[PDB]
Amino acid sequence: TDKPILDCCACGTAKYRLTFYGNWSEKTHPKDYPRRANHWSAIIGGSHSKNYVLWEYGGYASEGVKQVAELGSPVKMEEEIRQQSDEVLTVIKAKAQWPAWQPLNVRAAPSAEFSVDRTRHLMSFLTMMGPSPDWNVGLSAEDLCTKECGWVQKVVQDLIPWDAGTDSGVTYESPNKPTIPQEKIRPLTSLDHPQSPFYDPEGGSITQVARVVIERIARKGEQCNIVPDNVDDIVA
Ligand SMILES: *[C@@H]1O[C@H](CO)[C@@H](O[C@@H]2O[C@H](CO)[C@@H](O[C@@H]3O[C@H](CO)[C@@H](O)[C@H](O)[C@@H]3O)[C@H](O)[C@H]2NC(C)=O)[C@H](O)[C@H]1NC(C)=O
Ligand SMILES: [Ca+2]
Repeated sequence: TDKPILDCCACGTAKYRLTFYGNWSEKTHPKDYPRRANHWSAIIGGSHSKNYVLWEYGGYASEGVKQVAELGSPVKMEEEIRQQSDEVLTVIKAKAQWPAWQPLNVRAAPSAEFSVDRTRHLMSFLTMMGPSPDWNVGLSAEDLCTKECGWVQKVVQDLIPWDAGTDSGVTYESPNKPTIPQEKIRPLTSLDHPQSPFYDPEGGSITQVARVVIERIARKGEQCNIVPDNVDDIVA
C-alpha cells in the first residue's frame, strides 16, 4: 500500500477571515419565531487536514457536536479539536449572538481568522441555532487550496440548518427528547414535520438562515501558483 498522493499542491501558508452573517429573524422566518430566547451559540471549528472530520452530512455527531447542538456549549467540541494535535492548524472561535439577529450598524457580524498550509488546507465549523432541539449551521471540509496550486481568494456560502441526530423535538422550543440510537446528520427540509417552523405544504427550499464569507487576508512563504495572483498580501 502506497501513501495517498497529496491533493493540495499550493505552497507556503495563507490566512483567512471567516465572517458569519445571521439572516434568521422574526421578519425573515416568522413561524413560531422564538422572540425572547433566539440566539446563535458560539462558533467553534478549525482548519484541519483530511484526517480529521469535525462533522459531515451522513455522519454521526461526536459528543462535542451533540453538546453544541443541544446545549450551545463549544467546550467539549474544542477539547475534541485540540485532541487531534497536528491534524488541526488553527482552532476557530467566535462569540455567541444574543439576540440572533441585528442590523450591521448595530452589531458587527462575528468573525475569526484562521491559517491553512498544504496539509491543513480544509476548514470546518458549526454554531447552534437556539433554542432548538439539535439544529446547527456550518461548513464541513471547505477546501481553501486550488487546482492551480494557489489559495482561494473568497468563498461566499448561504446556509440552512442541519439536524445533529441527537434530539427528536419538532420545533424550536420542544421539550427534550433523546434520539436513541443517534441518527445521521442531515439538512432540515420544508416537509420534515407539519409543526416544524420551516414547514410549507408546497415544499421548496428553506429560506437561508445565514451566510458565511471567507476571505483571504494574507499569504506567507514562497508561492507556486500556476496562474497569476498579484494581490499584494504576501507578508515578509
Ligand atoms: C443575509 O445577510 C447578509 C449579510 O447582511 C446579506 O448580504 C448582503 O446583501 C446585500 C444585498 O442586498 C449586499 O448589499 C448590496 O450589494 C450589491 C453589490 O453587488 C450592491 O449592488 C447593492 O447596492 C448593495 O450594496 C451586501 O453585499 C451583502 N453582504 C454580504 C454578502 O456580506 C444577505 O442578502 C442576507 N440575505 C437575506 C435573504 O436577507
Ligand atoms: Ca433532531
